[PDB]
Amino acid sequence: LVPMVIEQTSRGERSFDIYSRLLKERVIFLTGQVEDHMANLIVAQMLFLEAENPEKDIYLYINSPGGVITAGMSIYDTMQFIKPDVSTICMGQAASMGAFLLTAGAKGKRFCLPNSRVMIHQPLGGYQGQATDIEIHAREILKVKGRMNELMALHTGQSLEQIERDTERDRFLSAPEAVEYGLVDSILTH
Amino acid sequence: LVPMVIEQTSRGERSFDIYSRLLKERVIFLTGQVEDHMANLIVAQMLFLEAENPEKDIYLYINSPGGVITAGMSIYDTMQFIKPDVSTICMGQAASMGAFLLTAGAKGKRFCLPNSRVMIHQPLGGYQGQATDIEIHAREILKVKGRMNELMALHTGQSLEQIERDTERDRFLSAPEAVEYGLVDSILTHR
Amino acid sequence: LVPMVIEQTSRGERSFDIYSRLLKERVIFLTGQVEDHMANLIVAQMLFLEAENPEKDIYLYINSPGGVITAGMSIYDTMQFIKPDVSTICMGQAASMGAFLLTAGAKGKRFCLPNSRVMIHQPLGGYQGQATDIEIHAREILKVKGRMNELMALHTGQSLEQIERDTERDRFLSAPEAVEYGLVDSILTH
Amino acid sequence: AAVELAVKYINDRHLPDKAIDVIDEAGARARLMPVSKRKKTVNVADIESVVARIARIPEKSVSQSDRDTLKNLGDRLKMLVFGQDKAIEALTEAIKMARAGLGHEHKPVGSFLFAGPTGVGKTEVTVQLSKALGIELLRFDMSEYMERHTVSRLIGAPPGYVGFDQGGLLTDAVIKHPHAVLLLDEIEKA
Ligand SMILES: Nc1ncnc2c1ncn2[C@@H]1O[C@H](COP(=O)(O)OP(=O)(O)OP(O)(O)=S)[C@@H](O)[C@H]1O
Repeated sequence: LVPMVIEQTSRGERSFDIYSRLLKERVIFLTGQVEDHMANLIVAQMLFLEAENPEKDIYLYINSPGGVITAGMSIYDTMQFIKPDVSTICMGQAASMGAFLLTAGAKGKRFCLPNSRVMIHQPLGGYQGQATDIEIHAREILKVKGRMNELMALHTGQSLEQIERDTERDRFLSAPEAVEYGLVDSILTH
Repeated sequence: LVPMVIEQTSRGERSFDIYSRLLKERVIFLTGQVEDHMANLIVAQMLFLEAENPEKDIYLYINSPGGVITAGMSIYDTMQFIKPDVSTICMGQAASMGAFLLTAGAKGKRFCLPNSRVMIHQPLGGYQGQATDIEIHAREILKVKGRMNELMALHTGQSLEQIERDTERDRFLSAPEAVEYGLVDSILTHR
Repeated sequence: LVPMVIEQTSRGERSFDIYSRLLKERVIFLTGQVEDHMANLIVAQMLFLEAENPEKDIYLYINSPGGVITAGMSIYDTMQFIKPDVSTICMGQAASMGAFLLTAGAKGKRFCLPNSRVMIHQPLGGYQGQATDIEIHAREILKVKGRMNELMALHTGQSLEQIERDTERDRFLSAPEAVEYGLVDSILTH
Repeated sequence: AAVELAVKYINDRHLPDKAIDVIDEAGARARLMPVSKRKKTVNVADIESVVARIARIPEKSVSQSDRDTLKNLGDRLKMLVFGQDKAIEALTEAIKMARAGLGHEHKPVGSFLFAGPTGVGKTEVTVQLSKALGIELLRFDMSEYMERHTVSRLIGAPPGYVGFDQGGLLTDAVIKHPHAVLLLDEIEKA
């Protein structure tokens, strides 16, 4: 159940869901494992907000533990295309795709909470079967990692060699240390 | 099975759920194990209420038996970031996240009920796999525990060493005992 | 499905649910096993009614087979704190946290139906783990057990020693016996 | 001055006859009032007296007399009201702005929306402004005009429907006192 909040208007009060009223204020929330339906839902919200206002920033709260990589790419390609800068405020955990989504955020508007934690590791698409088919599948995952790492380094600016070395094994970064690494430009506290 | 209540507001009468009406008065309800899904509702309510009236103080009931550390922290950071003082009343039960969020309320505004039971234990996490991966994961759980004790000390005011001794093993604090510890303040008991 | 009832109001006809219509008359239904979510719902109904008219008396009907002791304590604390006298009508059955909340009702307004059957037993909680953990959890069950006897003896008016011996083993009390025991002031009369 | 003042204040009568009435009355009063003064000339002062008396108003229609009150309108108002001093400046300046003859001919003297929490004393400022400016007071409450069919009570019901004969209280009161101050309490509820 979602609480219904009335939004005062000159015509009169109209009841709306808590998420609905937040969307009216350019606030979009993200949570749960990334899914095609979930990714497409956040995509429709981004497009509607851009048409409503093409300048005001659209907030994007990421509190997800990671999900399918392919689903996440749709969100990333929709965020870059839209003219308004996305404010990727990380309010909690941020797995591989979680880190990728917040890093895609426009520079100068990315914020992080004091006690948030961003976990970055490599993608895992392990499949078992005939060696012939695995070759193409094996080639594909590296290409996504290379493409993601290339785009990731473009946003952050760190050396590609260092990023792959670190991303080979699971890495945990604190909110203070995250800004040092360049994941988030600033921290929001007050 | 959520009852409906009629609000005799100016120019009309509107029906809203029992939970929704209380949200109009800045009374958020936290119930059940904490998770990424339920946390978004509390965070959404806090942000929505701030826009409506930053001067007014938000309220927060805690009736949770535990939850996820990651999702719990989101409520803690959001609570502190919002200008409004967030009261922290505990109804029925408290836990690691219930007690961590209970002590984060503005000093003086936080209160506790007579029969509330507060349970404060260290974060528990389990990981399996390659030995090297567990070592990296092992460091993370230790750091999370360190971040919890220091933040808890700031509100409660107790030394880090004292809380660590109690936190290392399962602990239980009665409502009167909790006041001496500093987790909460006693209820007004005035009618 | 829940039937819908119409209210005769001068302004216009107002639709209502069977539960919501009775809620408008300060009537609460504590039906089903005691649970965190269901208990929290009852707490909100009590506060709502208190604000509307603290002078009026809030009615509570307890027909439940018992449940989580911790969740029930929430109902007990709010009931005393709220000025409205929380009448307690036990319909059909009562169990752990059913009888405790039945006795907790304001004196002079507690009642039991003629065929209602009460049941009072010691809390049954078990913990598994290392020996050190069982020692702390076991002690907590001793504290709450004693806390219920003390509060039950207060409303009931019986001696502390009598309650401990009776509560040690499950006891079923008929509605006439309940009046003698002290859990309710009198039985409802037509 | 006589012709201009009669149209501005004596709305009931037409210009050709009412104007002569003022001139005729001023001649009789200009001759009777002097006691050894021998003020044969008829200045603007005599015109103000007769128009006021025949218009049934408390000396409002006078020239060079209002300027004395306008000079210290806020001062004499501050002695009957305590607080909201900043509001007095906004209200008194707009009044003087309109009275200076620079306003618009197809708009009222001034439209204001007093906004403050209940009990501040906006009604007191109006009940004292009318006595100061020598104008009547019109008081209406929009709480009774929140329905769809009640809106016609202000302008009047249409022909062939209930409520047509007496007319509308708003237009009737305005025609009776075209110089009064219109007060509408709780306009937002309308
Ligand atoms: N600032 C004030 N100075 C002097 N008397 C005041 C003041 N405020 C209120 N009063 C007195 O209190 C009386 C009752 O207040 P009301 O005039 O009924 O208030 P109100 O008009 O409903 O309030 P608002 O804020 O304008 S909606 C007034 O008529 C005055 O006699």
